[PDB]
Amino acid sequence: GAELLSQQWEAGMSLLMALVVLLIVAGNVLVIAAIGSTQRLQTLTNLFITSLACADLVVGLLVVPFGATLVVRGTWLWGSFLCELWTSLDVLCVTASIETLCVIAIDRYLAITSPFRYQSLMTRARAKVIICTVWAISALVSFLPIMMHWWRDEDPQALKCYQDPGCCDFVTNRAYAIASSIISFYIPLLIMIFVALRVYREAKEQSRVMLMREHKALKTLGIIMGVFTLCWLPFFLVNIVNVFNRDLVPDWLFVAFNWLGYANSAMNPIIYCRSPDFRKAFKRLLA
Ligand SMILES: CC(C)CCC[C@@H](C)[C@H]1CC[C@H]2[C@@H]3CC=C4C[C@@H](OC(=O)CCC(=O)O)CC[C@]4(C)[C@H]3CC[C@]12C
Ligand SMILES: CC(C)CCC[C@@H](C)[C@H]1CC[C@H]2[C@@H]3CC=C4C[C@@H](OC(=O)CCC(=O)O)CC[C@]4(C)[C@H]3CC[C@]12C
Ligand SMILES: c1cc(N2CCNCC2)c2cc[nH]c2c1
Ligand code: NA
Repeated sequence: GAELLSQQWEAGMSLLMALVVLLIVAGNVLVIAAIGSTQRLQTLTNLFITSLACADLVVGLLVVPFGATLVVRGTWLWGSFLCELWTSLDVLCVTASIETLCVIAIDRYLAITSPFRYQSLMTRARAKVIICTVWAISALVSFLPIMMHWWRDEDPQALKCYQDPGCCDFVTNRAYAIASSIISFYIPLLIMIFVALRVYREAKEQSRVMLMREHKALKTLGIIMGVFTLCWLPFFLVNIVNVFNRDLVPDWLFVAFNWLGYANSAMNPIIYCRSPDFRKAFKRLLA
C-alpha cells in the first residue's frame, strides 16, 4: 500500500522531472546553437541572450537534476558539500539571469535613444566584458556568503537540518533572507522595470515595416522579462513574508513557487519562436 504508492509516485515524478530537464536542456542548447551558427542572429543583443541561455542551461544540467533527486527520493543523497554547492549554483543562476535581463533592457534603451552613440560605444569586446562582469558580480553575491555560512540560523529547526546529512533545506536567518533577496533579486528587478518602461515610452514616441519588425523584437524581450518576473516574484515575495510570519503562506505553495521559478528556464526558447529567424534556425538544426 505505502510501498506500492511510493513506487507509483517515484516512477511518475522521475518521468516528469526527466521531461522538464529535457525541455530546459534541448530548448537552450537550441538557442545557443542557433545564435552560434546563424550570422544573422549574431547581434550584440543576442550575446546577452546566449548568456541568459547559459544560466538556464546550468539550471537544466545541475540545479534541477539535483532538486529532482530530492523531490523524488525524499532525501538529499549527495552529502553536505554538494548540498551547499547546489544551493550556490541555484542562487547564482537567478542572480545572473535577472542581472543579464537588466543589461538587455539597458542595451535596448541606449540603442533606441542614441542609435549612433550606441553604434560606436558598443562593440563585441565590450559585450563580452559586460557579460563577464555580470557573472563576476553574481558569483560574488552568491558563492561567498553561502560558503561563509552567513545564511545560517540558530533556530531549533534550522540546527536539526544542518546536522542531518539528508536535509538540504535552504533554511536561512532573516538577515540573509532580506539581504540576499534585495541584492540578488529586488534591486535588479526594480532597475529592469524602470528601464523597460522607459524603453516602452521611447518606442511609443517612435521605413514603417522596419519599425514594426524592431517593435516585435522589443516586445519579445518584453515578454521574457515579464514572464521571468511572474515566475520568480511569487517565490521572492513569499521569502520576505516568511521573515515576518512563518504561518501566512503554506509550505506547499512556497515549494510550488520554487519550481515555478525553475520552470522559467524552459520558457525562453519557446518564446523566441516568435522570431522567424529563430524558428528557421531551430527547424534547420533539428534537421
Ligand atoms: C558552474 C558555473 C559557475 C558555470 C559558469 C559559466 C559561465 C562562466 C558562462 C555563463 C555565460 C557564459 C558567456 C555567455 C556568452 C559569451 C559570449 C561569447 O562571444 C563569442 O565569442 C561567441 C559568439 C560569437 O561572437 O559568435 C564569449 C563567451 C561568453 C562571454 C561566455 C563566457 C562564459 C559564461 C560567462
Ligand atoms: C550592496 C548594495 C547594492 C545594496 C545597498 C542596500 C543597503 C544599503 C540596505 C538597503 C536595505 C538594507 C536592509 C534592510 C533590512 C535588513 C534586515 C535586517 O534585520 C534583521 O535581519 C534582524 C532580524 C533578526 O535577525 O531577527 C538585517 C539587515 C538588512 C538586510 C539591511 C541591510 C542593508 C540594506 C540591504
Ligand atoms: C536567490 C535565489 C534563491 N533561491 C531561489 C530558488 N530556490 C533556492 C533559493 C534564494 C533563496 C534565498 N535567497 C535567495 C536568493
Ligand atoms: Na543538512
